[PDB]
Amino acid sequence: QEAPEDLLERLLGEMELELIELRRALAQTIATFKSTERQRDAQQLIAQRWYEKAQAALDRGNEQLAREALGQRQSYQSHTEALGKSLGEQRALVEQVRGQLQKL
Amino acid sequence: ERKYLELKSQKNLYLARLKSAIAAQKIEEIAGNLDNASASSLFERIETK
Amino acid sequence: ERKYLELKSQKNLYLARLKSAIAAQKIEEIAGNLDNASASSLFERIETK
Amino acid sequence: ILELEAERELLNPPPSPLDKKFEQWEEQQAVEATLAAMKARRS
Amino acid sequence: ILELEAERELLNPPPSPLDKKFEQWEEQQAVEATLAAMKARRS
Amino acid sequence: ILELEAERELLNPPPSPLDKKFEQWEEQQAVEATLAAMKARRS
Repeated sequence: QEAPEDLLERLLGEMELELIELRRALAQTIATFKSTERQRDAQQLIAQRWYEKAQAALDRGNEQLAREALGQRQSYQSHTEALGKSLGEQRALVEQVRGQLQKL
Repeated sequence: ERKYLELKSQKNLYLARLKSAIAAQKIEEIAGNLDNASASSLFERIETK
Repeated sequence: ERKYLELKSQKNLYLARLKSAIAAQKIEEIAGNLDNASASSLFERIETK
Repeated sequence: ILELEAERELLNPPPSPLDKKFEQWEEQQAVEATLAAMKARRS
Repeated sequence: ILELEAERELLNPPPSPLDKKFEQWEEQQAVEATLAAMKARRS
Repeated sequence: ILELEAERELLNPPPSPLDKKFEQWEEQQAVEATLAAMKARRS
């Protein structure tokens, strides 16, 4: 083999090329999480609009519109919940990898 | 259309997870040469000396 | 027409935000060389000396 | 097309009588939620 | 930009619940200092 | 043109019975606001 000490300096330099690779992938995973959060914010906002269309229905006793609006809201809230469920899943993944990277 | 976009979403997330795995699989190469070869083979050779 | 003008408005605002992002993305280059290369690589070399 | 359409419904979750029960559940769930929301502001 | 922004918050000291406690400490510290200063001149 | 026109209404928010309810809401909202404004100056 080559000069063992030369490999030590050469090898430890090679390892740095990978820790950044994990760093970029770790950070890139964050964008997927927060991106869905805005989508969930839009989904809950769209649901929030729908409840607002139901809250305007709450006033003046236009319940059937609060019914249809909330009925459609639940589909969007289910999507919001689906995005929220995906967001909850991603939250654990980002934390443990950060702990791994912090540990690593 | 609602189904197709969801698949396109998890794919980038799924692609994101494997990118960490690609960086994850490689660090094992670090330990082998830096611990077994270096800290147990190069190390033992000169340590035995 | 009311719709088109609104898009032309947020675009300049959206273009304004990315200009800050263009200046934002670059400062990370400052820290790397001025902290890691300078304050952890040039720094360590002479500090180790 | 009759064969092509049939191929779809078997690989995907097929319609079931329980689905309507789930619908009248999720629908009634929101009906109960809607009326629950109404009384919340009245109080 | 979402990825670029995320890269920043990890290398720098990230926001923490303790930071607000430090803020309401440093803020309350000056509130206590402010009222302490007031009585100093009154005496 | 019939196909071209139809393509538009699906990508944009399509007309719905709720929209008229929103209209008679926003319209009634201003009617209530208008009469509310009238009594404000009378007082």
